[PDB]
Amino acid sequence: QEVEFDIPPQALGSALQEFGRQADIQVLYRPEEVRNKRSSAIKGKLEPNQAITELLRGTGASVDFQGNAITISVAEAADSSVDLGATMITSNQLGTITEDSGSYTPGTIATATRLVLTPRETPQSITVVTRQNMDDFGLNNIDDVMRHTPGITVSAYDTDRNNYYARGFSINNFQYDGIPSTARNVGYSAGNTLSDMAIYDRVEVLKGATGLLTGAGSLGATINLIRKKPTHEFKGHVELGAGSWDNYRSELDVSGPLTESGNVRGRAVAAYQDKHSFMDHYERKTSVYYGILEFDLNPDTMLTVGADYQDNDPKGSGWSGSFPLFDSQGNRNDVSRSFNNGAKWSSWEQYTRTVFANLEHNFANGWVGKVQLDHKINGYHAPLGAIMGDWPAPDNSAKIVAQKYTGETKSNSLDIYLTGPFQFLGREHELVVGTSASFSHWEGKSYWNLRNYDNTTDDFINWDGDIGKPDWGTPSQYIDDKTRQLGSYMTARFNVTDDLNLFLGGRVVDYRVTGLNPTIRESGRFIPYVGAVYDLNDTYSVYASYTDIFMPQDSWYRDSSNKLLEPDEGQNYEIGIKGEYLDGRLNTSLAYFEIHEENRAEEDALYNSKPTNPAITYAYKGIKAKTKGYEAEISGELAPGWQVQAGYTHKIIRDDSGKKVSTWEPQDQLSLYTSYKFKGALDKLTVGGGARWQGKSWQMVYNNPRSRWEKFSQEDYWLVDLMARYQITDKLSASVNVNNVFDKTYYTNIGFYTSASYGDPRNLMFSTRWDF
Ligand SMILES: CCCCCCCCOCCOCCOCCOCCOCCO
Ligand SMILES: CCCCCCCCOCCOCCOCCOCCOCCO
Repeated sequence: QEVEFDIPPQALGSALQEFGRQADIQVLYRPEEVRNKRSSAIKGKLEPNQAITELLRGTGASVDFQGNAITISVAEAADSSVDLGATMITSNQLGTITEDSGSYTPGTIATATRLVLTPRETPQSITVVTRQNMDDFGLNNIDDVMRHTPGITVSAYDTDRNNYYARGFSINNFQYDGIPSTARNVGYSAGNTLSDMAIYDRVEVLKGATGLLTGAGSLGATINLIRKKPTHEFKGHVELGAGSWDNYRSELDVSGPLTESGNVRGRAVAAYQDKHSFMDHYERKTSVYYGILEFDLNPDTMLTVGADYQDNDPKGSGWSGSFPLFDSQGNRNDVSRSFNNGAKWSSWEQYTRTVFANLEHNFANGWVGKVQLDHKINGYHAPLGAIMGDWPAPDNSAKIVAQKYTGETKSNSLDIYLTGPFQFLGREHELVVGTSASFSHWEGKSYWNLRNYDNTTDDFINWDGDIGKPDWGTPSQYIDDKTRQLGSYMTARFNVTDDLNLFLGGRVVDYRVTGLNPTIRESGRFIPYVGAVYDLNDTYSVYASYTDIFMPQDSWYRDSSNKLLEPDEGQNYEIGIKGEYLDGRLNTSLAYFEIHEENRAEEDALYNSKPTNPAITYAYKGIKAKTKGYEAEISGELAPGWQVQAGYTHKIIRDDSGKKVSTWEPQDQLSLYTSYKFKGALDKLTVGGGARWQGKSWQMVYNNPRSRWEKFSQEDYWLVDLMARYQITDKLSASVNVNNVFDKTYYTNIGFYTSASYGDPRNLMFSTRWDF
């Protein structure tokens, strides 16, 4: 619809930039094509397609509308073959917003290198869950999203923490608007598993080995959450949802200009959810607030300030799994899916809040620079009590474990980087040079010396949670950790021929963790980055990349000699093909990949059998593991009304013993989520559904009473999802989501501290949504 423009004539670059800004649209263009040109003045209330063609009046340029992107070109009569990946400067550094695109596929993406590239142009496996996907399938938090992310497998530690694997690894890398958080363990990372989606445009997952922009981190993948932003036109909605197990949700989201001119814009979102659950006596209130304001200091310098807040507050949290595998005498337990071994009062409450500011400046080169300041808090308040151990015993009694952990981490970050194009051998390339600093400080109390507590319960079979709460006594531990990461990085993207793009870059890292443990230093470690992308057709590209990453070990991972293991390292080797269709409206990928880990922390069993250095009591051993696997995906428009996202991933990871490892992640998985928007008589109705399939998965757990190892198997199963929406009104729609249609019962955890969690049973969600 119509928009208030005011773009004075200037360097074509500047105007395209200024237009992008004023229209809330991504504007892509070629540096060399707009260099010795200027725009015609646009002024007043207009529609963007009118506005842009008017701005380009006399420049010899054509416009290509693509969703929330417009890509600007200046055709020649000459042309001798097309440079599909030509260096393109871009108006929004985070990428193309997906909100409103109507699509399940992303537009452009800055996750891999900090350069704005399309999935076809990025030589790494990159999956994105778009704003519409989140809406259509009711994905209200990061857990929901990960469960619909192809190639991810979500598993339960306990009712209030999940594990996300990719490619053989627990994912432990989270970003916001491209800034890494600190997640060395559950100290620094309270709430990461639980972020509400009310404040996000999309989530982007870069599978592989992501050292280049994460710095120090886990192998497997990075998860990158992109915040919602303000708009120059007014808009918002209010949403109310009601689902199984007294699950209630409400949401308000407002955005728009805040001054007659347009130079200060804001966006505000509040979301409140309160849900009981299929698990007995578990409940959880979650509260979220967010505000961002933009200010234009001048047409080419913008300042952004913002804050967000989320509180996750449960009753009946478990500590490990939902129930124990074996009873006292060694038999497997059969329990209702409702069973929950948390105490009534037991709670693993987790909170997060951020204050952040940035400054973005267009330089005249079409170079642009950016300074991000972040202050992040991750806090936890955790009085846990859960039935634990080989129980029941024969007379139906059991025993509780109770411990209390409270704490906060405070983090501060500075990220500064510069991005721009440049001529080299008569061709146009681009570069990102950046540097970053973070300091975080974890601070906690632990309680475990309980005073005069009777931790037996007289009834396993009807466990209700209804046990007393212990006197926590005085703190048993003070935690005081300081981590400090400093990084510098540079990537260059050369356009070597009309169809070869070479990527060369690296990050140099310095990592100090200081505290109550022996200091852990790592200094001037080089993380390399090499990538190539060869065009074959208008449609398909091949690509390879060698990417790297390391995480210095936790301080208790020491060895025979009580020396800290070297940093857990991994390279990912990838070759693949990517295809692109309907002018970027649909993408496909088929990738082959291999990760080589080294210094993987493993037990050291022969030492452990009988420790012989009084120094260390439980040594480890830094071994080598490999992932070998392949992956296929598709996202976007199959036909006009029809969207999909779907993937297939095969994996096996083995360590030096030769044995398989991560054997709880299935070797094979498939995802397919789709919706269809009818046309004509039924054009107000979208229908969708999805299906999630995986193969055999198992664990070795030790049955302690019978003194033997047992394999535990989850046989391959399907989960099926269904979805309907109706736009009753220009401004009001209603929606139904049914999940786990065939009420499959399966396990989300078998083996974690000898326990088991169940997957969600069939559940529905009804919601309405009201757009002002
Ligand atoms: C150090 C703290 C930083 C605070 C940052 C939080 C900012 C919160 O901003 C709240 C403002 O939100 C703006 C919502 O936009 C809607 C305004 O619409 C104008 C009303 O429309 C009437 C006529 O158009
Ligand atoms: C063990 C659980 C089994 C549950 C199975 C349920 C299967 C039936 O699902 C379909 C439900 O259809 C109900 C129709 O309701 C229509 C949605 O209306 C939304 C209300 O809009 C609000 C207006 O302000």
